[PDB]
Amino acid sequence: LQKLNSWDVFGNWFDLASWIKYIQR
Amino acid sequence: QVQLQESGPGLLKPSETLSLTCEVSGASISSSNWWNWIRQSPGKGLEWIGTIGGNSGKIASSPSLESRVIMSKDPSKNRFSLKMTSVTAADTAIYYCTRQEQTLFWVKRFDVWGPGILVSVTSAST
Amino acid sequence: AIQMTQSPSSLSASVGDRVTITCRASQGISSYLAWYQQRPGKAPRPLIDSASTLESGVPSRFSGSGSGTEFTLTISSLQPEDFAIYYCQQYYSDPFTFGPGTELEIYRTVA
Repeated sequence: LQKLNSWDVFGNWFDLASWIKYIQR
Repeated sequence: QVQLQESGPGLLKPSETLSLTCEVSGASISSSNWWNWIRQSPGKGLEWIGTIGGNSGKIASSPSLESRVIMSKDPSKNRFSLKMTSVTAADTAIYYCTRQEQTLFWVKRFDVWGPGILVSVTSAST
Repeated sequence: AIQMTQSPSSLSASVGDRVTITCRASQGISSYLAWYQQRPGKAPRPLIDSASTLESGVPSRFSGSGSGTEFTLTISSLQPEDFAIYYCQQYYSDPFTFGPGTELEIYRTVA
């Protein structure tokens, strides 16, 4: 099944949400 | 020196919903950390329930409680929270908030714990 | 999930004895194994991580070893304050699982 993997953890090095908001502005 | 402090009410009614919040006092919620909640009952034992990533916001729970557990994080107030529904009294336990540092590709131990919060589900006093 | 087991669930010794808890896992979880000490009342305290690397503030007498299925926590000389409950926990994969716990007490007891 779909579990917590290293791609997820490696992704936790970046805060994409905050900067996607910078884009929506 | 990261310091975790649980909050929320320890007075609950059966088949309902509790809400706990962990104030972080050493690092930003929106960091390369993983904010976890841990459950400890004498018979049910020390059980991991949930986690959320400070940056990615990716959420993960225990197969048993994923169906009735919810994770959240408020960086503006530098806290993270969890809320479990259908609160059978068997869930009555101590709830700690912990965190995991991480390497490039995986998590680490629970290096820091909160004091623990005693939330009981019953219509009586203690 | 990953079945985490621990032996013995109970054990009694006295100051000066080399005691050893053992921790077993369903699968080969490499070195992703940590040990916590919980003196009842307060919250768990991490002692070992990566199976054989001890946290800050951990006395040197404590030791860990293992790299796969079965690991060992090893106190090289018991102390008045080591009489706590010891949990082993894997973080190799989720759901993250703990062991049953291992009790450690003193002598001269009503039994």
